[PDB]
Amino acid sequence: GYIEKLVQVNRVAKTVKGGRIFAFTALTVVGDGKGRVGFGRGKAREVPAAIQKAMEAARRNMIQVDLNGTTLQYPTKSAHGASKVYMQPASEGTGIIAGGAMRAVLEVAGVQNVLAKCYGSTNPVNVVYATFKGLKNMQAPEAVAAKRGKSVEE
RNA sequence: GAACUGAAGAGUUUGAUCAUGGCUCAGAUUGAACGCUGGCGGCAGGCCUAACACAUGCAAGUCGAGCGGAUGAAGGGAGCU
Ligand SMILES: [Mg+2]
Ligand SMILES: [Mg+2]
Ligand SMILES: [Mg+2]
Repeated sequence: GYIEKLVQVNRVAKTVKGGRIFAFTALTVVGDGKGRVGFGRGKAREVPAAIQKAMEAARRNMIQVDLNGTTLQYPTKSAHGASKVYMQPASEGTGIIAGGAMRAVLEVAGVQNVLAKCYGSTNPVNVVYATFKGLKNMQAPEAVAAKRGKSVEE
């Protein structure tokens, strides 16, 4: 998949004798818009190098997400650290009602109707972890049918 | 056949980081007031304060087919003119 979103770019510093060394960190998300999505972090002493490292890292470790035709299966509630995330499917006319990192993640993954919200700390990287944790543990029918036959469970 | 369908975050504590936590901002509303500016129309609204004191007009009268009385037309005439 090839859809690049630059979620965040930040400048960090470390102290040595002489003064400070500055570094640049980038967090990006990659996906095809039809089920696969991954995220990557990259640090360098230059912004382009950090962004390229983040893109290369995100292009690895992609995951497959089960979705109901550009729409979620059921409401989801997922947490990582101090960040908490609520999601729930919406109708066709809706867009993406989400803020910041969540919007990039959901748009990249390929869902178009998400009506989402976040509570707790709104650190973008932790929000991205929480959003992938919610999206990855999404079952969808014919997999919850491990118990018994299908069309009777629903 | 309908009577609903719906939820965004950002800045700021550090050399840098995560968390906690307060402050501030982006929206929608007023019986509003003030500053600058000002063409027209339709529909509404207009003492939120002193239940403070009030000049002057008007805002509750009608019935003569309930009853006496006094006001007494036009006319028919009568006299004198
Ligand atoms: Mg907080
Ligand atoms: Mg500083
Ligand atoms: Mg009054």
